[PDB]
Amino acid sequence: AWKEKIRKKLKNEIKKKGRKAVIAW
Repeated sequence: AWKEKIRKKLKNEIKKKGRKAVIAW
């Protein structure tokens, strides 16, 4: 999916890391 459209980290960390664009900034 996408971390479930985003949410498999749990939150997906909220999204990744938050998109990891929130880490990938």
